[PDB]
Formats: sequence, structure tokens, C-alpha cells
Amino acid sequence: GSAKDVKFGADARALMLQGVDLLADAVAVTMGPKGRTVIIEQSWGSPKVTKDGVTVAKSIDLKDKYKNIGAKLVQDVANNTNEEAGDGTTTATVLARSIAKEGFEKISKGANPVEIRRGVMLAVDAVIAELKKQSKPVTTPEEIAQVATISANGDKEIGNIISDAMKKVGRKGVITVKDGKTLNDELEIIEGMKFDRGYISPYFINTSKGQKCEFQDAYVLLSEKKISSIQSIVPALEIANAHRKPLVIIAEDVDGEALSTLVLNRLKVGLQVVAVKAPGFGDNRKNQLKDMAIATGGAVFGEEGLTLNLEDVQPHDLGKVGEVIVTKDDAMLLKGKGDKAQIEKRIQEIIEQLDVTTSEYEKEKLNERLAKLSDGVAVLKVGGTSDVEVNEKKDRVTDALNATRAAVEEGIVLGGGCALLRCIPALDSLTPANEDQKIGIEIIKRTLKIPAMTIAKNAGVEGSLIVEKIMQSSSEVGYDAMAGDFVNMVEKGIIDPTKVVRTALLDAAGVASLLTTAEVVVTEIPK
Amino acid sequence: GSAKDVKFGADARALMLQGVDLLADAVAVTMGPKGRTVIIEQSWGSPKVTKDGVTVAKSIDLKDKYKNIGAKLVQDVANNTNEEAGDGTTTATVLARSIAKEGFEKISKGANPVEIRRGVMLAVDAVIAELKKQSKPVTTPEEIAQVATISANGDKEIGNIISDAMKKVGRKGVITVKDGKTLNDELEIIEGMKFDRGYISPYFINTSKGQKCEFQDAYVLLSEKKISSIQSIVPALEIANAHRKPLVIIAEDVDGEALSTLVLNRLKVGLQVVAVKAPGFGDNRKNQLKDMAIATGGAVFGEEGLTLNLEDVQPHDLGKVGEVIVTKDDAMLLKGKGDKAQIEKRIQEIIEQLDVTTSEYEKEKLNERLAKLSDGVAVLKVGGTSDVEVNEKKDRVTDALNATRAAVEEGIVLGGGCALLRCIPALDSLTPANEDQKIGIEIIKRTLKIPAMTIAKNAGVEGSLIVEKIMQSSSEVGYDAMAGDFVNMVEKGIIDPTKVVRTALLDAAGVASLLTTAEVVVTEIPK
Amino acid sequence: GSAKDVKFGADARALMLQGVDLLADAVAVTMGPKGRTVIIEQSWGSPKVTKDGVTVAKSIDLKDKYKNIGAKLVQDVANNTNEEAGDGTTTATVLARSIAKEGFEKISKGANPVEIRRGVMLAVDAVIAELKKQSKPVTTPEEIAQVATISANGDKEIGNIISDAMKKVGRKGVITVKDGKTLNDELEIIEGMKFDRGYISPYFINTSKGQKCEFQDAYVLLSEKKISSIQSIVPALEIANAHRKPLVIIAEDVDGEALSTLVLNRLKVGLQVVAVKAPGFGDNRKNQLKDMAIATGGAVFGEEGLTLNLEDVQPHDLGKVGEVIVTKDDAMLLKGKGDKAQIEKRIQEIIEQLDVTTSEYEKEKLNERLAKLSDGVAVLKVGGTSDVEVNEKKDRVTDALNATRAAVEEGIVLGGGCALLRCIPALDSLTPANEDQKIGIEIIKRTLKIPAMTIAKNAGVEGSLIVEKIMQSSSEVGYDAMAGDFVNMVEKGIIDPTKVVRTALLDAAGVASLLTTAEVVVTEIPK
Ligand SMILES: Nc1ncnc2c1ncn2[C@@H]1O[C@H](COP(=O)(O)OP(=O)(O)OP(=O)(O)O)[C@@H](O)[C@H]1O
Ligand SMILES: Nc1ncnc2c1ncn2[C@@H]1O[C@H](COP(=O)(O)OP(=O)(O)OP(=O)(O)O)[C@@H](O)[C@H]1O
Ligand SMILES: Nc1ncnc2c1ncn2[C@@H]1O[C@H](COP(=O)(O)OP(=O)(O)OP(=O)(O)O)[C@@H](O)[C@H]1O
Ligand SMILES: [K+]
Ligand SMILES: [K+]
Ligand SMILES: [K+]
Ligand SMILES: [Mg+2]
Ligand SMILES: [Mg+2]
Ligand SMILES: [Mg+2]
Repeated sequence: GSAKDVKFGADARALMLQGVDLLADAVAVTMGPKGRTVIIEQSWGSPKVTKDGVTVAKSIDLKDKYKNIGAKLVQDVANNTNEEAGDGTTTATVLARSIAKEGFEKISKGANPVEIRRGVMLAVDAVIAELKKQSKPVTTPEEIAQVATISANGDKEIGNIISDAMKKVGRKGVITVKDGKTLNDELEIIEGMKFDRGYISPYFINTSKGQKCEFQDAYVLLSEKKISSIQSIVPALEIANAHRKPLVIIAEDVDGEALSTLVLNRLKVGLQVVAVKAPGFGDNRKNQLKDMAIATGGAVFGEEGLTLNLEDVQPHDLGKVGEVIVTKDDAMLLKGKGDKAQIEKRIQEIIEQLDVTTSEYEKEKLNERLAKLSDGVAVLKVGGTSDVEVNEKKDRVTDALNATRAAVEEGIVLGGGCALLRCIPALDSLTPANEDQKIGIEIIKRTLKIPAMTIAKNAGVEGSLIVEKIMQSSSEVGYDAMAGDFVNMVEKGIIDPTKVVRTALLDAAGVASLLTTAEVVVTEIPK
Repeated sequence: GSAKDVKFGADARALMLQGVDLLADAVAVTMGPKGRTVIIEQSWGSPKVTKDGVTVAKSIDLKDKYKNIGAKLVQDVANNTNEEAGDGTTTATVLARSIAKEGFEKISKGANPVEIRRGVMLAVDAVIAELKKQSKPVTTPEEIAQVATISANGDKEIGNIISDAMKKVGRKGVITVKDGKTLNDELEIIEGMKFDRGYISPYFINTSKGQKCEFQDAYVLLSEKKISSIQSIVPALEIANAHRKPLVIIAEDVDGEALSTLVLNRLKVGLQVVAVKAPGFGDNRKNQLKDMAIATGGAVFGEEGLTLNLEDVQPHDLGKVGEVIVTKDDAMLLKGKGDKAQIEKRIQEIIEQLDVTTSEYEKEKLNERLAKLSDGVAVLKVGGTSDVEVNEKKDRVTDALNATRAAVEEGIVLGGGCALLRCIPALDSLTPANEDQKIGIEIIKRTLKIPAMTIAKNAGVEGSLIVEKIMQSSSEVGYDAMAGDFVNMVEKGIIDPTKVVRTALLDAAGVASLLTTAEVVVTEIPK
Repeated sequence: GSAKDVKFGADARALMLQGVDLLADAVAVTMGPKGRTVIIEQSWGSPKVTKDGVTVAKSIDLKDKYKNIGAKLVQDVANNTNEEAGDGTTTATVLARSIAKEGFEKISKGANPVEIRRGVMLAVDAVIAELKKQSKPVTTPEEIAQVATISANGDKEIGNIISDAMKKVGRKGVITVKDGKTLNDELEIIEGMKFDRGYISPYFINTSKGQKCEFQDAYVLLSEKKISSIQSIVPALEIANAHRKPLVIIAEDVDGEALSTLVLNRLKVGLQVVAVKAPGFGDNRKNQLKDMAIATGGAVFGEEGLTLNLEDVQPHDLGKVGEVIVTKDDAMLLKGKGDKAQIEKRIQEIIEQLDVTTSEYEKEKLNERLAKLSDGVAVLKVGGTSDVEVNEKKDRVTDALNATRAAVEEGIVLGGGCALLRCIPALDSLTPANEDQKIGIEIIKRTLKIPAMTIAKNAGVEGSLIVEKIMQSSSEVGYDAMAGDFVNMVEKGIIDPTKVVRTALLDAAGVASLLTTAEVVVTEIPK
């Protein structure tokens, strides 16, 4: 029922391309080892300084709504890449801008932009197949350090710290980053618990900068079954309001109504509560719940044998933890002191249950519980002289951690944008079905040179010349833009995770090729 | 030294196309037998009503300068066609708009608009060759009446009057149009003299609607040689100021200084004077000069034998005429009374000199003098109840006269836009040198259907369907848009002059293909 | 006494670079065989369409005065190149923009821009020496046709016509361009006179579009000595005002006061007069004076023997010509009908005087008078369907004539911007005296790739890639941007005049490096 402005065709496409260009320019100045930082004004306090593509992308909104549409779509590209890999958002942004520009250029009366999108998707699938074919698994801790160093703007100490943490707690251990008060970075191993379930509702979030649910010294509520009555959760609320700890509850499903009462209690000032779902579904659920009960210290309500009721909640029957971190994906409970004698007894029980029988699937769960109570959660404490440098370095360490985890998940390819460059001959072996698919394949093939061009351009040299010298060289040679020479990139350690490259390409292509198909733009009149 | 606005590329091209579209729409509503009229506001008096393409074109100027640039270029198309043929300006306008639109559409990064212009010119030359190949000479007075009827919006009486005038004074006789006070049109022949020389300077023009130098009952001044002295033209000026009658002078070359004094005398209020150059260069010049001297009545100054001086100018030694019409191309004198006995004696002298000897080139000049004294100038007087109706009908009669003269000059082709339609297969036999020439040939081939489409669209039917039914028919069949059926156009008399068709195509192509090659538009900032 | 705005340093330099960039962008779109045209609005009539760099340059003035300063300086570059060579203004503009950009970039606190300008001059002198060392003379008419074809946007017929004219009247004959009424171009030689002297004062110009003094059928006044009295020029003025013909006077020096009276007579409406100076200084002056005296038909006033006075001026004692074109540099006296028997007698006198004695300097003057009266002035008549097309084609023909004349004057180098590219290794052999001279040499060496880059960029390909492939190829190989491949440029006829290249480089460098030295800009406040 609001009055709208309707634009058609090429002027609308150019207006969207203007917003795409502004956002991608501001993001693209941060690309590579010679990229620079962006200062973003914050309303509440000090401005933030970042070299992160998705942060710069999400911080820019435009007054002109036709430009803001393209800006929001490239924000979607950057945010989708950050969600799926945690790295490669600047690459995704420049690839999205390139595909948008080349798609907008090749639009005519007889052109079919939908079949151009089809050819773009076909070419991108071929490139992703070639990326998987040229990928290499990570087999050494030196490769781990190299990936973490490359992903952290060539910070050797950050990569060394990440490599040491992954050596101490395993390549699939839980590592988290928080801000340290001293000047130097440090790594500590403390006993920690993590399961891949988050909050049901995103209404409990307390910090706005971190956008998480962070709690210190919280009571742990356990309900193995469904919560029995309102007269069973209200005494728990009164005990939590009595004994000065907030309530973190672990349960099957708190979705409809008890979650609703917790939301309207959170709406009241000061009262803190958060809910997470069960990790497992079978016997592993009960085993992990008993592990958490022994590691916290208290009792369990909801069992079938002892019939302990939530109605008779008591301070000694609940577990106490140090710090609770709740996110969208996983829940962290940290520094939870229990009965250490009972923790050792449960460890003995687990390692004695190891030597009973083999079934090749239950032993994986029992050993992951063993590593849960055995290998501590690594904590990376980032140091600096002020909050701005700490936040910038924290972004870099988070990038390095995400990239290293993606590297052990999927493998590594050539860095410096050279993997996309070496995937160019794979597109030359495709035969398009019609002319519009040929246009799409050509768009993707011209787009595949953009990240190396941007990395070289940020170093102050001519990017197209560098890219031509890269494709003229052998397949192992690429441009080191830090030293400004042509090197064996694998030997020099300039490598990238395969997951990051393929997800940046896929998200950029998927959004930008759909944006290309537009003919009419409908916006709200600014009132 | 004036501040300018500079625009680049597609937005500038679209802004020019907007002015082209406005002017061509207003012109195109007047096309064909079912076209309508345009009312143009006039500052000095009553608004004018016209069905003439170049009048509507020249009457439109736009406030936006980027639109006004395209409007001025299509005005150039219409005015060039009117100057070269006097007919076919609406056709030239629609062809220019079509070529501008199709050229602006096929402009990309890799496209070369200059070679597209080259291909356009090649295709247009091929079409003009095919038009000449399919043309037919005019051999009958019925074809003359048919051409004059078609060119005057199907006015049978106008075409009959033009055919009767050309029957009485010859197909190459001089016919002029004026407006009569009575309601009926009337044709009459009395006398007349026309030679193809006009005024040297365009500063003597008295009427603004006709844009000509029209004089009633003027003196004839004759200087066979160059004018001797200021003391020879000043007594002529004083005698002209004495005997209540303006001065039309016939001479070799009045260009630099005496013409300048005549201009600054014309700047004074009331004083009327005009100058025209000699018709011939050889003995024909002296023979024609003696012919007007005998036909006007007086004497001649500037001869070698009698040595009559311009200094001793006398009232009885100068000729007197009835009306002088001076244009850019030819000078007209009408109703010039001389000594009719001496006129008959000069006629006897010419017809007796006819039977002396033959040289096949001097006898042509002798016989054209014979037709000068023999075949009088036909005058067409257009009637109506008011000035607006006679002005509209005068435009139609002028169109019909120009088209009939072009028809006897060059021939006739199929009317209704069917000649350009039948020239389409000639373009299919060309092989372009590159892709840009192919684009130009395709632009011209798509443009060749525009006049028949516009004629059919003005009749309220679907133009593209009509054009397809024309090209599916035999080469003699076209659409009569007046009766709304498909007929043998030659038998029904719907025919066109070949000159009109070929000049409309050539001017439209030549300007619009050059306009297509633009990338930057520089305009003045409106101050 | 007018209020001024004063700007310092970097923002002033950026503001000037903005105007430089705007003008150079608009000029640079027209470069090379795939360059496009610029449409310029004209106040009086139809807009003009041009591919000429200096026309686009001079047509752009900006409202912001800091931008308009840089725009006026690059206009100065383009106009100086046009004055010194008549071709290469787009190249001069892009080189000036490049030098201004690279000079503004390397300005710091410790940098000395004056010594950077010194290094720029040293580098440009080295490049010009290398251009002279790599040039070759023109020895064939096919090279003449090739240069004229390249300079006229690849128009084979224009180059063929220029080659035929230079074959018929000699490579140093006088050729001029005028617009023809027919559609096709034509060339004809009849007669003609030219000496390298123009008007003393630029006040008689009546052709506003051509910026020349164009006169038709003018009187020839001759004063071999100084003009005697006011009572000798006043009867000449009265005779000119008597015999309908304007006055072109040939004399020693009409500078102070008789020129002043001619100016105040020209201020009055209609009165036309123009003065030109003597061709020679010695006996050649008298010989040439008698030559146009015989070739015009009349007498001579001012001699020592016959004592003919200017006071007794007579109509039969003055010469009459066909057309007079007066320019800043030379005078065009065309179609002068003298006594052809006396012209033949003077030709016989000259050729019989030629067989008397040898002195190796006077015989050159005798033979140049012989070629003046024997080899006629060629005239090129440019055709088209409208005024805009003939104006664009006239610009191209004038470019081709100027380039061909410069080619026979100085020689030819490689086309396509490859000569400046091949002059790059000459700069690598220089040693700078300090760091600022090194900065200037580097600026010029980076600038030397700009014309080939712009030519390749206008064709829709990547310019830097093309320039690298040119520099890696053999010294004879360059990029044909019309066919889009790499060829022997000399064999394909893509060649340039050495004079055009060296004057474009010198004129760009001299102004742009001085503009680089600026620190403070003082402008007028807009009132
Ligand atoms: N020394 C180097 N030489 C060449 N390329 C390098 C070098 N160091 C890093 N790179 C490349 O830089 C890219 C990473 O750039 P950057 O970290 O600015 O952006 P990103 O990974 O796309 O996104 P995000 O903004 O999330 O960090 C990778 O392609 C990597 O291979
Ligand atoms: N009865 C008819 N049926 C079909 N076509 C017709 C008929 N009468 C005229 N025509 C066509 O109409 C066209 C002439 O239209 P019109 O007189 O409006 O414009 P024009 O000749 O292009 O320009 P101008 O404005 O100078 O008259 C010609 O192509 C002619 O063949
Ligand atoms: N087919 C071609 N291939 C490559 N280069 C070409 C070709 N034709 C012309 N050129 C180059 O184009 C340049 C001339 O371009 P252009 O005529 O637009 O500019 P200009 O001579 O600098 O200036 P202007 O003509 O505007 O006074 C020359 O360097 C010439 O060698
Ligand atoms: K980045
Ligand atoms: K019409
Ligand atoms: K040019
Ligand atoms: Mg990164
Ligand atoms: Mg008509
Ligand atoms: Mg040129």
C-alpha cells in the first residue's frame, strides 16, 4: 500500500551497478598482503579498523535505493561466504562485482539473461570440479602454520600459535579466540566442553559487538526429559534469582512456551537466562548428559530410575560453570568445576569401557567423549595496546582459524588467486548448448582472473601483466605480491583452502548471475 | 570560453534518441493518404496547419540540449531532402529515426560504429542501384496526373491542373504557385521569363512567410559589362527614387562593394533594390540580354558598339515589368510589358535564324530562347475560404509540382513505400567485409520496411502484417492504404518519383549513420 | 583589483587534474582506427561531429576554475601541436594527461618538481634524438598514399586522391581542401598562386566557421613601393566601391595607419578589404610582382621607371582574380584571369632566361617561379550528402594533407604508437644527475606507452597486454588495431610522420611538466 517507483532496463541496471561498484571498491582495497584497512564509524564509541571484507561490506548502506539494492546483493554474497567458510569474503565480493559487470554488459534485445545464468552455473560447476581435482590434502603441521600465516596477513606468530594449539589439542579440537589484557598473544589449554547446538531463539543476546550470548558464572539446569510443570521451572527460577547465577538450561526442545516465558523474563531488566538443545538423539545423549553432570557437580532431573523431579530443585543438585558462550551453531560451557575425583572416575569408566567390544560406530562416540574429557579446549588470547588493534588482530586470528579448519576439512590449493587462474583451461573444454550459455561461460572465464588482478593491483603493480605472466608460467608458479616476484607458491607457503575458494566462487556466481537477469526494479518512494 | 556539459556513452545516446523520437513522431503522424495535420503556433498571427514533413520538423526545437541535438540532425535530414527534391521529407524523417534507433541499439564495447556507418553506406548504395534498375520513365500525361495526384494527398483536381499546365507549357516549362482570392483554383498562362540565377546576397528578403524577395512593378536595370562608376549607379538610384519604382538589376557580378552599398541602402526603411547575376557566359548571355531588353522596353547600357553609358541613365532607357520573384536558385519576372511589335519582330528574327545552319548545340539555346518567347510561364492560383486552407493547399500543390518535375527528370517507381520493400533482396546478395559492415547492412535492411509500415499504421491497420503480405505478393502488388486493399499499384496509379525515394534514403542514411558513431556529446550549459 | 581565491598544494593539484582528466577522456575516445566521434553543440546551427582531438579540446570549458586551468593547459598542448604539425593532437593530449598525472603523483615534501621537469626535458630530448635516428625518408608514392590513408582513418580513396594530387603537382605543390556539392570527392588542377604571407592584422576575417578571410572575385591592388598618399588610396577605394568588387592589396608593409583606415572601413557594414605583405625582399620580389601583374591583367603602380602613380588609379590598370583566401601564414590567389598570351610570353621569358648562366641560388628562384606558373594549384573537393558529413570528412582530409606534407618534410616512423614504444630503451641508457631527474625520466618512460595503450583500448582489447606483446616482439612488429592482430607495420602501411610524433611529445611534455611544478593556484572568484 506504499507508493513505489518502477524503473526499466538499462538505467536501472546501471543504477544497481553503481552501488555494486561502490561496495566492491571499498571492499577490494583490503585484498591481499598489501591491502589496506577501512575505518568504520561506530555510533556508541571508538571507530573500528578492519581488513575484513564482510565487515566493510555489511557496514555500507546507500541512500539511493536502486544503488542500495545492488549493495545489499553483494552484501548477501559476502555474508554467505562468511557463514559457509569464515574466509574469502573479499574474493567473493570482487568476483560478484565482476560477474555483475560482465552480465550487465552483455544484455541486449535478443539476449536471454536466464540462459546466460544457466551457462554461468555450468561454467562454475566445471571450475569447482577442476578445483577439487587440483586440491591437495594437508598432511603436515608446517602446512597448518603456512595456511594460518597466509590467512592472517602474513603474521608468522599468529600462524605459529594456531599451529601449536592444533598440535596440542588435535586438528579437530575446539579453539576459541578472546581478547587478552597483556600486550602479547598467548595460548592456554583449559578443560572445556562444546556440543554443536545453539540457542533456539535469538532473543537472549547480551553483547552487541560480538552478537553472542556471553555469560559468566552461570547455573546449569538439566532436564533430560521434557520439563514437567510450571511449578517445576518457577522454583528453579527463584533459586537462580536467589543464588546469584544466571540459568543456562540443557534440554530436548524448549521451543514454544517455556522458551516464551524465558523471553518475556529476559525482556525484564537484568534477569538472564539461555536455553540450548540436546547434543545427541540416542544413548550418546544420555552419556554426554552424565558427562556434563559429573563435570559440573550436582544432580540430574528427568531420569527414569532415580525419578528426581524438577519441582524439588535444590542448590546442591545443580552444576556450576565458569563461562558460557552461546552462538548460532554450538554452545560453549567453559571453566566448569565439578568433582575432580568423580571426573577421574568417569575417565576411568570410559577408558575401561574402551576395552570391552568393537562395533566401529559406537567406539567413535566413546572416543570422542574420551577426547572431550581428555583434550582441553584451546583458548587464544590476543594482545594489544588498545581495543581497536585488538579487534583488528582478532579479526585476523578468526580468519586464520576458520581457514585452517577449512584446510583440514577439504584441502589446500594454490594461493594468490592462482587456483582460479589454473582452472581457466577447464572452461575451454566445454561446448555450450547455445549462444547465451557461451556468453555465461565467457563471463565466468573472464571473471576467473579478478582475484589475482586485485591482489597485484593492491601491491602497486599492473595486475593484467602479472596475470598474463602467471598463465604463461608453469602450473606451480605464481606471483608473490609481498616480495613482488614470481615463485613456487607451494614451496613458499602461499596456499589457500579449497573450501574457501570454491565457496567464494559459488556464492558470488549464484547471486550475481541472478542479479543479471533483472529487467525491472521496483523500489519504495522515500517518505 | 563558455562552460560546457560533457556526457559520455549510452545515456548521451538515449538523450539524443529522445529528441529524434519526438520530432519523428510529430512528423510521422502526417505520412500517407490517411495521415493527419499538425497545427503550429505562429507569433505574428493565425496558427498554420500543415501536412508537410519538413515544416513540422523545422518548427520543433527542444529545451534539453541533448535532445535538441538529435532533433537538429533529423531537421537537417528533412531540410536536405526538401532542398534536393522538394518532396519525401516525412519518409526521410522516419528512415533517419529508424537508422538512428537501430544504430544506437547495436553499439557495444567491441563494436566499431565507423565501420557500421561504412556498411550502412554500402547497403544504401546497393539499394539506390536497385532503385535505378527498377525505375521506369514517364511517357504519358496520365502518369503525370497520377504522380501529381499521389503527391497532393489524392487530390484529383490538383493533379489534373498540374497535368494541364504541363501539357500547355511543356513538361519542362516554368510553373509557379500563388494564392487566388476566389474559392476555385485557376490555371492561366500569359507570359513569363525564368533564368537559373538568384540573388548574390540573402539580405533583400521582404516576405517572412515565403522567405523570398517578391517585388511588384519594378524597374529593370541592365549593365552588360561591369558597372562603371558610383556616379553611374547613383543617378540610377535617384531615378528609381524619382519614378516611384524599385530596382531589379541584371549584371555579371555584383558581389563586393556596390552590392554592399545596396545592402546598407536596404537597411534604410523603404528603399527596395535587388540584384541577380547573368544567366549565360557566352553569346547566349548577350542574346538573352537583348531578349529581355526587347521584352521590357528601353535601352541597354554597357555595350561595345553603341557605347551607351550608365551615367546618363534615363527613364525611357530602362525596362518596366509587372512582378519580380527572386529566390535562391532562379529569378522570375512576370507580366513584363515591352514593345509587342518589337517582341514579334524578335520572334521573327529568331525563327528566321532557325533556318540558317545546324551545329546541334547552338540550336538548343536558340530553341530555348524560342520557347522563352513562345511558351509562357504557367501560373497556378490556389483558392479557398481563408489563409490557413490556402496555405495548406499551397503546400500540397508545391509538393505535387516538385514530385512531377522529379518524375520527368528521373522516372517513377512503385508507390506506398513498396520500392524500398522490393529493394530488400538486393541487400541479401551482398557479402560484408567484417561484422560491423554486416551490422550496417542489417540496419539498412530493417530500415527499408519503415515507410510502408508508417503508411499502414496511419491508416489504422497493423503495419508489419501489411508489409509481410506485400513481400509475399508479386512485385507489382502493394497496399493501397486509401481503399485499404492490395492492388496493382502501377495500374491504380500509386507511384512515386525515383529521385524522391533515393534522395530521402541517401540523406537519412548519411546523417543518421554519422550520428550513430558518437560517443561524447558536448553541450553549452544553459545560462 | 578583483577578489581572488587562493588554493595550496594537493587539493589544488587534484582539482586541476580533474579538468585535465575530463578533457583528455573526451579527446581520447577518438584515438586510432576504432575511435569514435564527439558531437559538439553549435549556437548558430547544426551540431558538428568530429574525430579531431584539437576540436574536442578547444570545445570544452569548465565552470570550476581550478578544473578549467588544467583544461586550458591541455587545450594549449593540443592547439600548439595542431599549429606546428596539423596532426597528432589526440596523441599530444593523452601524453599531456599522462605526464600531468605522473608528475602530480610524485610530488612530496622533499621532492623538487623543477628538477623533475629538468629530467623530463632531458628524457624527451633523448626520445626525440632516438626518433630522428629511427626515422626513414619517404621515397615512393605508395608511402604517400599509405600515410594519407592512415591519417584519414583508413580511408583508401582519400589517400589515393592525395597521392594523385601530389603526383600531378609535385610533393611540395600547393593543395587546398574545399567542400564539393556532389556526393563523391574530386580533384582538379587549373591554376593557382601562393606566397607565404598573410594578413598583417587579424581583423578582416568574415568566415566565422573557417576562421579565414574568404573573398570571391576581388580586385588586385599593387603598390611596389610604399603607398604614396591618402589622395592615392581614397580614389582606389572609390573605384572599388564603383566597380562592385572588393580590394586585396599587395604591398611592402601596411601596418600603422592605412591599415587602420582599412580596419575602420571594415567596421562599416559591407565594405570589404584585405592587405597582405610582399613575398620576397630582393629581385625575386619584383620578379614575382611582375608575375602576378601579368597573370592578373592591369598595370603596376610604384615602379621607378614608368612612374605610374597610385593617385591616377584606373579600372583597366588593376588585376582581377577569381577567389582570394587569406590565412595567417599564406595567401591564396586562385582563378586569376590575366592575359593568357602575355602569360605564355612571360613563361617563355622565364624559360629563356633560365638558359643564360648558373649561380645555384637564383636558378632555384627561377625554377620556383616556373613551377608557380606551370604546376597549378591542386584543389580537393570533398563530397557528401549534408554539411555535417562533409565537415567531418574535411577534417580527415586536412589531417591527411598535413601528415603527408610533414612526411615528405621529415620522414616516417612506425605507426600505432610503436615509435614511442621503441624509443623506450633509449631512456634506459641515461644516467640522471640526482633523484628528481630520475623521477622525470621514469615519468617520461611510463608515458611513452600511453598512445599504443589508448589505441588498443579504443579497439576493445586490453592495452597493457598489447603493449607488452609489442615490446617483446621484433622492432618491426606492432599491433594493427583495425584487423586486431600483430603485423609488420611498415609492410602493412601503418606508418606515421616523424614530425607529428616528435612535436606531440615535445608539446605535451613542455606544458605538462611545467604544470607539475605548481604549488599555489590563484583564481578569480566567480561574480
Ligand atoms: N604474499 C602473498 N602473495 C600473494 N598472494 C597472497 C599473499 N598473501 C596472501 N595472498 C592471497 O590473498 C588472498 C587473501 O586476501 P584477503 O585476506 O585480503 O581476503 P579474503 O581471504 O578474500 O577475505 P577476508 O576479507 O575474509 O579476509 C588469498 O587469495 C591469498 O592467496
Ligand atoms: N493511396 C495510397 N496508398 C498507399 N500509399 C500511398 C497512397 N497515397 C500516397 N501514398 C504514399 O504516401 C507517401 C507520401 O506520404 P506524404 O506525402 O505524407 O509524405 P512524403 O512524401 O514522405 O513527404 P512530404 O511531407 O514532403 O509530403 C508515398 O510513399 C506514397 O507512395
Ligand atoms: N590500423 C591501425 N592500427 C594501428 N594503429 C593505427 C591504425 N590506424 C591508425 N593508427 C594510429 O592511430 C594514431 C592516429 O590516431 P588519431 O588520428 O585518432 O589521432 P592523432 O593523429 O593523434 O590526432 P588528430 O587526428 O585528432 O589530430 C597514430 O598513432 C596511428 O599510427
Ligand atoms: K580482506
Ligand atoms: K507528410
Ligand atoms: K583523433
Ligand atoms: Mg582472509
Ligand atoms: Mg509529399
Ligand atoms: Mg590524425
